[PDB]
Amino acid sequence: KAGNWLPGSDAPAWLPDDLPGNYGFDPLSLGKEPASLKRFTESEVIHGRWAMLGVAGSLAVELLGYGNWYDAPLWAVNGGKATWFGIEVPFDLNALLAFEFVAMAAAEGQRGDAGGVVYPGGAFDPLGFAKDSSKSGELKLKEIKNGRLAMVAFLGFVAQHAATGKGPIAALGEHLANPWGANFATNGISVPFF
Amino acid sequence: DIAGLTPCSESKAYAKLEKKELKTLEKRLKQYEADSAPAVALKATMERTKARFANYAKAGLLCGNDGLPHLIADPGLALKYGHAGEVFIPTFGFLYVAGYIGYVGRQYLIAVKGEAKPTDKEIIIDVPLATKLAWQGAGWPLAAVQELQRGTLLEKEENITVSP
Amino acid sequence: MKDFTTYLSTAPVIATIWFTFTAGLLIEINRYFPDPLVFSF
Amino acid sequence: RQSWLPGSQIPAHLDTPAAQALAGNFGFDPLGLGKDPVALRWYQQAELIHCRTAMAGVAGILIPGLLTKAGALNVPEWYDAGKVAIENSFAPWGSLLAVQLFLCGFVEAKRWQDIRKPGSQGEPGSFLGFEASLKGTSELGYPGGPFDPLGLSKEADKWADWKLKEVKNGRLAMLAFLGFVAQKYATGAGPVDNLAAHLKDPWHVNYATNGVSLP
Amino acid sequence: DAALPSWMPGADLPGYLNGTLPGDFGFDPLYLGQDPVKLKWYAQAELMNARFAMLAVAGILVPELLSNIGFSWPGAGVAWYDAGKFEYFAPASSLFGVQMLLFAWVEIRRYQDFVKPGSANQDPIFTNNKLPDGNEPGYPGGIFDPFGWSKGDIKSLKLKEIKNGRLAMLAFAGFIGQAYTTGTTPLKNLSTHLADPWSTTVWQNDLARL
Ligand code: CLA
Ligand SMILES: CC(/C=C/C=C(C)/C=C/[C@@]12O[C@]1(C)C[C@@H](O)CC2(C)C)=C\C=C\C=C(C)\C=C\C=C(C)\C=C\[C@@]12O[C@]1(C)C[C@@H](O)CC2(C)C
Ligand SMILES: CC(/C=C/C=C(C)/C=C/[C@@]12O[C@]1(C)C[C@@H](O)CC2(C)C)=C\C=C\C=C(C)\C=C\C=C(C)\C=C\[C@@]12O[C@]1(C)C[C@@H](O)CC2(C)C
Repeated sequence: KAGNWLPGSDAPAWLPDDLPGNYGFDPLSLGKEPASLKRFTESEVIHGRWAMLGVAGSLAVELLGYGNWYDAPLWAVNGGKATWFGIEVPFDLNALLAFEFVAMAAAEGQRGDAGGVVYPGGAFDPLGFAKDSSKSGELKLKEIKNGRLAMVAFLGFVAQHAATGKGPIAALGEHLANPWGANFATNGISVPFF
Repeated sequence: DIAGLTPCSESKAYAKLEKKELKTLEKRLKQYEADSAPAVALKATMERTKARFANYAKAGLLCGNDGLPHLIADPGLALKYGHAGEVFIPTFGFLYVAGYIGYVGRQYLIAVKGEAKPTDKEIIIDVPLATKLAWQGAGWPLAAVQELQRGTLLEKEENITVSP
Repeated sequence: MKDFTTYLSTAPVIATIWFTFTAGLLIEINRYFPDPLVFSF
Repeated sequence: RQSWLPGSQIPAHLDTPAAQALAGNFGFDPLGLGKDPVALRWYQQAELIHCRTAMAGVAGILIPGLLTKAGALNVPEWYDAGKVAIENSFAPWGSLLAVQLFLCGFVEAKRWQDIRKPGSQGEPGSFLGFEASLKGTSELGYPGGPFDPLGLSKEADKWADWKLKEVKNGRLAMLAFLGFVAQKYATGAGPVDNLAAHLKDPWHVNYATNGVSLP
Repeated sequence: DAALPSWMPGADLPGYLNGTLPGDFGFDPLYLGQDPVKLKWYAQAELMNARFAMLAVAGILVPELLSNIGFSWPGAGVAWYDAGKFEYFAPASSLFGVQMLLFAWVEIRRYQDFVKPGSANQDPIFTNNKLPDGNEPGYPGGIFDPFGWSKGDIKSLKLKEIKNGRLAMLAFAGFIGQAYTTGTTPLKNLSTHLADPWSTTVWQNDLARL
């Protein structure tokens, strides 16, 4: 358990307290069947892990000054000569798209339709932290919590770019340059009236 | 201009025949005083006539070699070229009323067989019953297709035969 | 006069009342709508 | 109980316990269209969805219409708002309606099969884990689950209220749209414009002063 | 339906307005609150519309009372309908964004108290601070009562709160129409009704405008 997400609320009986990242947050009763919940615990982590990799790649471009996350696929249209760390890579769009279709489905088919496991014991733990003895559910909780923050923050990137058209650090510097005039209400999009 | 035709607002034998009819009415009108009701009637005939030609050209009716309004009874050539009011609108304006009379007459016969002697109530129409089925049959396609789904519309092979 | 209303509810009398209804309805419509060859608006 | 005409005999196919257990049952069926029970059950599903689309529709007509006559919007009249917002757009209307009927048709054909057999889409393996929440409730037309984010369904009392409040705001909105079409043909102005015209002169500006209540 | 005080003395009663609710006199001629699931909602709905009105009428009159006396404010003498266009350190959109998040805390904190009383009195981060148990929705107490009131004679204080509240809701509904017809400050409408009380009722100002 370790949390209630709305204090005073009852907990849903179909969410076991053993599970990492549990708060009893399912107001839709969206995981009442156990097979649906078992698929969802697989899919929350993988959405969480890819977003933690996604939100880090969106920040470290602006932390290193390579435009932003929205403009990194602006070489396939309106030019070419894609960069990475400043280094050129001489691939057009239609080759690497075929490379990332074969090789990624080759890693998906080893992952997805070869079981249902989401914490694989073995080669995906190089140093060795969670040996499933005692420190497993603690670090699994942190992988969820940092992961849930990342999925919010990536959704906080797309809606921020749909509204203002600026990147993460490019408008975080603006909210710090104007605390009361560079928020989600001064644009006539998120609040339509005032 | 769909099938060798022309709009009646654009053809000239149509307008020639309009001027042919109004010529015949006016040379018939000349025999009467301008106050007389045999002339009031003929000038009212003309204003029903001239509005009739105005309304046929307004709807975009198709004339041909003879200058008469030709009808196009095909959907896809009436829906495409704006002529569904010729045939394609009254082919459902009819079939509403047609199956209406069929359904009211059906429901009157179905609801008379469970009686003492139903042949008497085909002479003497039960007017409080028949008008009741007449008003409430106004959603007859909504009632028929529900009866079509059951199997209660079609009576089975209880029907009478000779030598199959 | 209940027997008289049975006579008014026979087959030819309702036929000659309803046909004066249905013709008389179409006559009044074809008076106030002169010559409907095609469905206008 | 509370009939549409207080003196009428309510027809007997609205007084059965599978019909008096229904929202908006005011004894109104002067054509007898729902005498068949599954035809009542099918027309009950037609009324819920003609009214919810109308409540969403009428709130897409007067709420951007009242908030335009009061300033702070520039949404035009609803009978001309289809003409605009296609140039502030990207597809032709043919290229937009076909994707619409794909998106709407996948929904409607799932609601079709759930009417035919309740709990159709709750069978396992339909969706990708999402098919569990699609059994509806014990009565159809009210799915709940992911269609109830705020969780108003789980009461079992105050529940017939929310039913009958939905239907009455729903039936009023269906007459509102049948209004909106008719008060656009007859006068060509806006519906709030017709409300402004009736308020500034009630006793001369109405449907008795146009050519559609003609003697 | 007893010897309770009544809005019309001698009139018949609905029967469900016995007296447990703060300041009732049986006034419900439209029979709106027969269902107790609606009456429990309407009681809390009365208190919130009342308390925000007592904030409103004291928030309109007192900045006008101490301005027609004449003090020095950055906003002084500006009308309550003319306070929206008045500028501040920020535009009013961003101000409304702060309201719709701070109240989205407090109202949902208050609504969670309404659906289960006795289950909202705990802070998130300070898990020692709490309001004392036994309270009812609409009267939280604890830090909400810092002066140490409501330790006796709570019914008359609730009756004072609903009577000083119902007068304010009439006063703010006064403020809407009486500043919409004549278009003045509703403290200065008192000036004309005290200049010549007999030559300006609501009727003569209606009839001059009509
Ligand atoms: C809260 C009580 C209250 C008070 C003290 C006033 C006072 C006033 N209003 Mg007013 N008003 C009120 C409520 C109130 N109004 C409400 C609720 C509305 C909305 C319907 C209006 C709408 C309104 C308009 C449209 C106009 C006034 C006008 C006036 C002024 C002239 C007096 C008059 O014609 O009476 C008006 C009386 C009424 C409208 C009847 C309201 C009766 C209230 C609700 C109940 C009585 C309260 C209480 C028992 C008696 C007062 C004593 C109390 C304060 C101690 C005067 C300063 C006129 C003005 O500005 O001219 C100078 C004017 O044109 N008022
Ligand atoms: C937000 C999200 C999911 C949100 C779902 C929520 C909150 C659901 C909550 C609920 O269900 C529960 C819990 C319980 C139910 O009862 C109730 C609701 C309320 C329904 C997923 C995002 C998931 C987001 C993900 C996975 C994002 C991945 C992004 C990646 C990989 C980005 C890559 C790039 O950015 C780089 C790296 C570099 C750039 O230049 C190029 C690109 C390619 C753009
Ligand atoms: C669905 C509906 C309307 C939906 C409208 C929508 C979505 C509008 C959308 C738009 O506007 C917006 C949002 C924005 C615009 O820019 C674009 C469009 C697209 C234009 C109305 C239903 C309207 C439904 C109506 C009017 C139905 C009326 C039926 C009645 C009165 C029948 C009664 C009877 O059938 C019974 C009940 C019993 C029988 O026994 C007796 C009789 C009397 C026969």
